[PDB]
Amino acid sequence: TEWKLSPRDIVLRRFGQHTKPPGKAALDVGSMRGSVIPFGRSPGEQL
Amino acid sequence: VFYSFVLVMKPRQRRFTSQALREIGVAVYSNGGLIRSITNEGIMRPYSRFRDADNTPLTYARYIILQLDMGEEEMGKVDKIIREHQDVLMALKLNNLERPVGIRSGNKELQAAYFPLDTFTRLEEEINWSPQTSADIYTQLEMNWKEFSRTRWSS
Amino acid sequence: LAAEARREIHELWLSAETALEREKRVQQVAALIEKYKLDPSTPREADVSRGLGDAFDRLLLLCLPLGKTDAKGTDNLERL
Amino acid sequence: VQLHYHRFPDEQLITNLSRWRTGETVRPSPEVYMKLNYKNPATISRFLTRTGHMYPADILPLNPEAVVKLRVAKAQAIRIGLYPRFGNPFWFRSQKFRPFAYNWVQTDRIRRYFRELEAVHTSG
Amino acid sequence: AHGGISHFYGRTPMVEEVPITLVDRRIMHYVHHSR
Amino acid sequence: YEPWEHMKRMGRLVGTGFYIPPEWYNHFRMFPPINHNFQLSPERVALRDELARKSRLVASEGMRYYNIFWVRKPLDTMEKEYYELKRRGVDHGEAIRKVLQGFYSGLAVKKRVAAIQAEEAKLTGRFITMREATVVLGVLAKLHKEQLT
Amino acid sequence: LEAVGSSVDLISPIYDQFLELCAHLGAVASGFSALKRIVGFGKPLTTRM
Amino acid sequence: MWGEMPRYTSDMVFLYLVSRRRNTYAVAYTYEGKRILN
Amino acid sequence: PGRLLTDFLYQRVPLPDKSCAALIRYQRQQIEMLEVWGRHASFQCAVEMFERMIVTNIPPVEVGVETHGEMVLCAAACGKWEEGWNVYANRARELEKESPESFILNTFFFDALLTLCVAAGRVSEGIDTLEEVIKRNLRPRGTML
Amino acid sequence: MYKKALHSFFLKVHPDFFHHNRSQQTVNESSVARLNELLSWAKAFKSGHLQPPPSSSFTLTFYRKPDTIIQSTFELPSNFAPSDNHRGTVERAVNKFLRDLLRRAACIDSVTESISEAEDATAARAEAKPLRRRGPKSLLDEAVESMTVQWSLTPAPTLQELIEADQILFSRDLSPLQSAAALSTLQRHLGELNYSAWESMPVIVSNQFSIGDLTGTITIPWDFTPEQFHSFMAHNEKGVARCREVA
Amino acid sequence: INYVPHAQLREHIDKELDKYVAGKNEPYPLNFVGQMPFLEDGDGNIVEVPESLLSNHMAEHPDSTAK
Amino acid sequence: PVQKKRQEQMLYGVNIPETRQMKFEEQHPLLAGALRKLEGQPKGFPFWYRKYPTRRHAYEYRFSIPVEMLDGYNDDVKKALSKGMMSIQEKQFAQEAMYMERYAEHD
Repeated sequence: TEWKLSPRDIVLRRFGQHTKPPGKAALDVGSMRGSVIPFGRSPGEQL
Repeated sequence: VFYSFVLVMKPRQRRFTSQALREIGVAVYSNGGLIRSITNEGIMRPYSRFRDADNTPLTYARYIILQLDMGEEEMGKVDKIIREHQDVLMALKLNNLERPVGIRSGNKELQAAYFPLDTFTRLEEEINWSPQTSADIYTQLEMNWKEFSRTRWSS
Repeated sequence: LAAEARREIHELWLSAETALEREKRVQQVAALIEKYKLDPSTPREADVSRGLGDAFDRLLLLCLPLGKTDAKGTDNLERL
Repeated sequence: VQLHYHRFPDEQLITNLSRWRTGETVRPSPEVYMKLNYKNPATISRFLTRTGHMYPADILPLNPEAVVKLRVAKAQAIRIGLYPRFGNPFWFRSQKFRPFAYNWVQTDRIRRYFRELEAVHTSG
Repeated sequence: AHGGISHFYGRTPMVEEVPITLVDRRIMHYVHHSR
Repeated sequence: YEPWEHMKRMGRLVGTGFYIPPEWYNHFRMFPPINHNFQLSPERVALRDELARKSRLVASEGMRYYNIFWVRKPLDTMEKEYYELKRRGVDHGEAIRKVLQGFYSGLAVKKRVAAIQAEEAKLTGRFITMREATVVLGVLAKLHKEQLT
Repeated sequence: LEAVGSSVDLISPIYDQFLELCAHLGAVASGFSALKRIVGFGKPLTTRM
Repeated sequence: MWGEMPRYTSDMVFLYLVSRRRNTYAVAYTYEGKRILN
Repeated sequence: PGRLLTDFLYQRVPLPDKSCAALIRYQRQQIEMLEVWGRHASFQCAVEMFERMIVTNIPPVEVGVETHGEMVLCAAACGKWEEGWNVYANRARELEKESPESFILNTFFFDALLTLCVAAGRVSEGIDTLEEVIKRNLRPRGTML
Repeated sequence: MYKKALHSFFLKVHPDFFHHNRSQQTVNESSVARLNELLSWAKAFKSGHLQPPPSSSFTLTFYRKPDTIIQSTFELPSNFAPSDNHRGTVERAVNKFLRDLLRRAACIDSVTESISEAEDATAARAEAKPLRRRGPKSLLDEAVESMTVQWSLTPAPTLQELIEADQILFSRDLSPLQSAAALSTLQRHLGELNYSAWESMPVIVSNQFSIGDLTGTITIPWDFTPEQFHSFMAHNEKGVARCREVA
Repeated sequence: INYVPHAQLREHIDKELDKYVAGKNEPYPLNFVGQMPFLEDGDGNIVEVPESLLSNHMAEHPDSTAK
Repeated sequence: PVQKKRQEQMLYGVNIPETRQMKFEEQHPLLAGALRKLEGQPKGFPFWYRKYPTRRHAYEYRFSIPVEMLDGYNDDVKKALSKGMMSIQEKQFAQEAMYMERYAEHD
């Protein structure tokens, strides 16, 4: 039938597309006081 | 029915009402549409009315039912013409005919459990029953009522 | 007349089960059709077809094996 | 003649048949659902108590489909120009739904009937 | 227009046909229940 | 603060060898505390509704004979005729059509019998029916009360 | 073509030309077997076929 | 317009009683729509 | 584009012929982007914008040959020969004859006319327009040919 | 199991299908009433309360539509008694009688009647040597449920509906007190003995023992005994049927 | 469904408009809402008003001939 | 719900159960069917069902109705079921069905 699409508009994000980026998940890395060892620094905990 | 239209119009003269209806029909036919049924319900007594062409707040109007089978592109033109007509005081469009009203609100199971062909093939009267009509009348239709309705005034 | 046609169809079926000529069975089924007026033009009244029941399908299957090339032997099935 | 004047002349064939339907030894109804539309102010007034505003007490048993259909029917009726914004005209009508004594005037008729019966008996 | 059929004739929520003191008290009780 | 925790604590206290166990410790070892976890025919009805709907309308408007008595007999005979048609042939639409015909024929013949009997009795001037007799008694009683008053 | 979908209807001319090809080639078995396909499609037979 | 809606008469006078939080008003009008009294 | 024109008029800027034609061309891009059964509303928006441009005396707004050609292009994209050839081309020609040399018809206007003729299937009118271009002593375009 | 066979049998032998022969219809009505009583007291025996049978040996006669006369005799065993063993064996006896009636009606199949005979023989073998063990209904249970739900005689009209039926009449020859005596104490508890086939006959009360002077009606004197009415209707049965047919 | 053709447009609208005419008599069919419309003699002339609202109609518009 | 809508849009009678009575028909018998005197005598067995396995094979008429089914019907009904009366959803399905016909591996 017809495809009146424009790659330039798609790449330049005309009409204001939105992607909902990730938040603190990527940024957080935990405490780097020591080295990363298997099972963590305190394997298992009882509350 | 594809579309239904209820027109509340000022009770003008017979010639003027006929001319308005003729213009509506000509527009519908010229826009590649079909009219299932056009009916006049007479002059009634609405609870509240206010004319737009004459700006007279008086309670006297005539009701008309118009059933159409037209596409959206041409139905837009027809709706514009009807709404801009000076005689049409209030036009209400029923487009919820081929699909039952509020099935989605009713239940998720009923959202896709309906067959549009029944409603499309039935007329607007069967879609929205009148107070005087009844399923008793509907069953009398197939009961050979002519041969039975013979002693209806025997007493 | 429906019960009479039913028992007549039963007797015709037993006759066809007995060794009979194909032309003979064609003639018999055609005669039954014409005598009971199993015609599409028959109105709702005196329509033996609507009351035949099992006799209807029995008469339907009674004519097929004897088709041959007879025009009547084909159009009786067409009417049925 | 009749011993008592029942509510309907066909009550004998209506109520007895209705009782017999279930079989005995002696949520909206489909009809009101199909009646429920813009052109039936009586049905919407049945579920609209007093003023045009609806109430959740009837909503609780009623299906959401019925509730939305009632809402759209009321809106369409208002827009087409009936069933006004405030107050339901069929209030006492919906209140029905809650959302061997022989009269002296019949005695004369019976006596005339019996005089005509006497004349008929003499004739035959 | 305040005579005959008025602007509020269609917008009157409660109508009771006829003492009227009991009617007024009942209407006030219904309004209190609503609010 | 649990029966199992109390039992385990008492057991590991006794296991030290320097605590004389109470009797209830061994008794609850024998009987541990109770744990809370680790736990008419539809076709007949439809046919009867169909025949009732086809019969009430013809009796109310078509026939206008509200005084029909013993309506169970025509209804049951019509149902049995429907079954007879269903067994004699396919007879779905034909049986549906014959429903109203048979019911109307039965109603018509019963009404004709009643009408002719009543008319013959009235013309002869004898054989007054029970309803007429009791209506006469009631109106006579009312006239007697009026004469007294 | 049968395995894939289609909207237009050229089944009758297609099978007629196929039967003509079978006539020219001598494939009586293939011509007779195409009748089953025609029946399955529900198309009526033709004097040309 | 019909049914439970009252049917007025030309001789009947419409009295309006408007109570406020700290005031009250009483007015009357004839069927024609004229002020009988302020 | 309607809101764009409204914002320009609210800012009260003197829109010239190039600006009016640019707005109409944006509307035409929207029209040709939209589906076949969704062209009527966009064409009505285009004609409303044209009416606004015509009747807006302040700020100074001029409707020129390029704007008329763009309206003809909108009519061609929608598929309205009767609404395009007998209305907007006629208006442009009337403006040209009324104002000498102030409304000269460029090659763009006749390219729009040929586009409308091709869209509507009109062959005689297209030949006449091309012959007019040839006779007016200006070179045609490759698209026109 | 036997549902289809019983449905066919009741369709063939039901009295409501024979209107041409009123005598055949009433014979079938009496026969089905006797069959219903037989099945009822057999079910009572099965449940555990045992009463003497109304008829230890009797013949049941039915008439069949073309699409002969089906006479089957039910006999009780010689050693019949209210003992539990005879309670068990009377079920087999009535099953044998019912299957014989069905076979004479030709509704049942040879295989299923052989299965019924096998079941009866198995029960007879098992009742001698005690066994142990720790579902489909029987022929008797299928018959009783089919009779109750589908093929039942229409209920007899009550006097209350007979009042509006225009079928109860009384003339001035007798006083209203005599008419009330003829109605109240002779129809409330005495209507059970009256014949079902008689229920279609309009009833008049008058001081005469005549078979009726109006069209299609019969008259009975007031303060009659039920035994006297039974004797009178046994003396005259052809006239009432002929009058009903001609009406 | 009996559709309305292009030709039978005037000949249908006129009949629909004259559906309610006093002279024709006959039991006038009820409207879609199930009530009795004002019977019109022709060219918008109110003649018959329902008896339920006759009093209100007379009070609103005096000197009106209706029944 | 979205998958049900797509399945109904792609296939013919998935919403019809074995009993041939949808839930909506169970709850609203009057709105689902009506009484019609004319019997379905012309409508027999569909001998052309082999060429319409899914809705994408019939995007010429409304509701994906095969052309053969409109034989004993008026030109008015044909025009009412023509392409011009198709809804927006019907036209979008027609486009995607054309593309599926072009690039499909099987029915």
